[PDB]
Amino acid sequence: LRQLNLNNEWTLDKLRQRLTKNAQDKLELHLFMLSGIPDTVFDLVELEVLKLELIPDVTIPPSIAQLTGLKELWLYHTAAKIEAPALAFLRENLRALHIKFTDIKEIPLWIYSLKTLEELHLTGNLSAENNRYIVIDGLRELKRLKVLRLKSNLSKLPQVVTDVGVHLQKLSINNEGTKLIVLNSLKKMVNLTELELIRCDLERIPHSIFSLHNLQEIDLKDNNLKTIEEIISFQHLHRLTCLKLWYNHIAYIPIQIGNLTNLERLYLNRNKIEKIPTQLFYCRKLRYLDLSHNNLTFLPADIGLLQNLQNLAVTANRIEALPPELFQCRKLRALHLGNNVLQSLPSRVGELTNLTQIELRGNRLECLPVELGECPLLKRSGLVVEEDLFSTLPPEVKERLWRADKE
Amino acid sequence: LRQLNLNNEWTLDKLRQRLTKNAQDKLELHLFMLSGIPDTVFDLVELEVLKLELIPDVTIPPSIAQLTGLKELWLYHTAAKIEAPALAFLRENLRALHIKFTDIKEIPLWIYSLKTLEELHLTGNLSAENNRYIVIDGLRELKRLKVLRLKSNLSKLPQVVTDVGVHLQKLSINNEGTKLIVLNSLKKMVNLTELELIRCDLERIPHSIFSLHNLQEIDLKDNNLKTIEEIISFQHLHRLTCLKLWYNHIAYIPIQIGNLTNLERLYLNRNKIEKIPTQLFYCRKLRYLDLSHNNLTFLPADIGLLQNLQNLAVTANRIEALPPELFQCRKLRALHLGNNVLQSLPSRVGELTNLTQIELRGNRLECLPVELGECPLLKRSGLVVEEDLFSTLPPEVKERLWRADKE
Repeated sequence: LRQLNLNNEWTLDKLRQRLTKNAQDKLELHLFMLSGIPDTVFDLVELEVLKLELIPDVTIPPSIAQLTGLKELWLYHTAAKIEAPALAFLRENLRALHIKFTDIKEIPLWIYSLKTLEELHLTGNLSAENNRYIVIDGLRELKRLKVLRLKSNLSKLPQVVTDVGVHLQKLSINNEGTKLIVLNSLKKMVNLTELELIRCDLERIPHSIFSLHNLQEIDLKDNNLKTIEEIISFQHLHRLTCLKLWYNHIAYIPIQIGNLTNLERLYLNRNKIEKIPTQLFYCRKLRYLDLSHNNLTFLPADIGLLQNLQNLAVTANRIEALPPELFQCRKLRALHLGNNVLQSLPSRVGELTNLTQIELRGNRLECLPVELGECPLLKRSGLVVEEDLFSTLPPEVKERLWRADKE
Repeated sequence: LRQLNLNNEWTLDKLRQRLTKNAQDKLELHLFMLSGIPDTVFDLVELEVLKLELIPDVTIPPSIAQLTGLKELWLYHTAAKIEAPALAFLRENLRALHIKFTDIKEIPLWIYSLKTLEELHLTGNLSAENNRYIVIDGLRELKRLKVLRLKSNLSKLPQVVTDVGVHLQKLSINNEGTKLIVLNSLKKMVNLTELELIRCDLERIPHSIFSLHNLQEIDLKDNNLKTIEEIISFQHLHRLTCLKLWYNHIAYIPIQIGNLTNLERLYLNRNKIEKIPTQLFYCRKLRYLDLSHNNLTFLPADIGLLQNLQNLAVTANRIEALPPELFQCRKLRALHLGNNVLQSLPSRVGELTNLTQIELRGNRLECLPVELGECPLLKRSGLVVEEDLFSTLPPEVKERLWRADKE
């Protein structure tokens, strides 16, 4: 009766109100704390992302076949039991699938029978007792799976994952405070294009990566390296396009990474950098950099060799002026100089019209120039300049900046 | 009472607004999980695609004669019982019967009296115990079966299909990861115009494809292939005009790919290709060169030889620069060039008058050339480029471009 009441209670009109848009401009429905699943939810064909969160006693009716745009279904803490015609429909229609659970209790069985899906995101503790990678032994039949994010506090790499990966393309590893035992088993699996390692507390980058020549995006965030004698061994790999080593504790970055001109992204913010020598910056074509919250006394000169920048950061450190070497660069769009001690502002940095988003709030500048008055490109919603001296700025400068907040 | 209630819930005026249009611009009526098939549906006189999906145990009444435009009878999972005058109506009238199914009772036992059938796709697994293809042993009775699309997961090509093959022309065998062991059974089949071994896990192209002399449209999608060395034997086929090679694992191409001058729509996309030979441009009839999402480091210049080329799509490659003689082609209709690592577009793109959609979202374009506004047929909607990169155009030039957009 409650399920029948839910259908009449949730009208299509009320549901259309609940539809929002996600990052991909796709229509998402957030079903939050519903005792059942309304058939009116499957009535509305405009849905794309079906977020059903902590919904118990789920029996997904095949009226979902009438829903047209469904490529995402977000199963959070749900014991799902789908019907066979719905199985047939989602085998040809669904394209991504996120699953959150508490061990075997909320892991569903119909997920394996769907063999055409691309994205299979698994959330919840899979490191359960007495079930050491034996539940996921039924993943072998999946040959179309290319994106597989594994965030389940895994202890070891499953051998079944090694068997299945032959047709994989994207893989992400999140351990949230657990030392993974990789044991160099990645030599088998060659097709992999994107690999990520977040907060593994390793300090020792494995060797099986170098046998793979297809990795373009490598994310090693919060790995806390201190002496990277690995970027002399990363010279073996000639596919990595953007290294992501941010929120580490790098004491000094070893110079050899200067030889990879294909590097385009230097994420190194919130670090313990004391001095970083020059030859790091022999690569010219780096766009995004982040160096916030450091102890650097001067930004090294051969960053001046970098001519293809888009973002930097001098946040919360002991740098008082922008060197002429940084003025040899011509592509400073974004920066992060807020809550800092920058004193002198020359005309070279100020004439950079394409300044996209520079943090400057809390900076210890002396006075702000009248060069923030006229042009319709560099303005407040772009550049958040220090508001203590924005008051002493002329009202026409404030006109440009408030124009940013309007235009 | 059931039919009266059914008609009351879904009256002719109710389904009049429900009248929708399909891809073929024929009127369609998606009847889904409805208790019976209504007579108010039949009161229409121009429905061409009767979409009968999951309607359990219903007798089609004589009122179906009102559907004068009914060419395609889409029977999906529907237990359909029908009377003798309408069986005769089927043997003399119906030209297309598009069947999705799961059971040999869902497929009806009165379509083998049907004779005027000219189009049909079967969708649904057919591998069953003691009841294989005795269902469609009336294919021999079906003397006009030219279109036979099979998303039916057949483990082997039926021999009754071969005996039909005197008039069979299109065989889209989407086996969903099952190999079609042709075993030169298509050697007997000397009259085909098309063959599509889609997702059939070949890894080796059979000789039954080459042995013919009437094939025109060959589509080998997702076969995990490595080498295409066998096209020297393709010179026997004098009518091949298209090879859509979608989603394969090809490491490299040989040079003899240039031999097939008869090729028009040569697809080589979603591959691991690192080198395209100059010999490849020996072909002169190439019309649809879709090289989307590839590993091509640069567009070769000799591609200017293709004077019939209309839709050249090279999105998401690693293409650095565009050579000049690339722009010798003027018949280009859809240049999808996005997600590249291109630094700039040469001014010869302003020479393009047929420029309708050029995808520049990405690349490294400092400023758009003004000549992009010169293209008359190009409107602002067709100019797929980032707004920040787009905004460099002059004010009255933007006024003319917006005038073209609103016209």
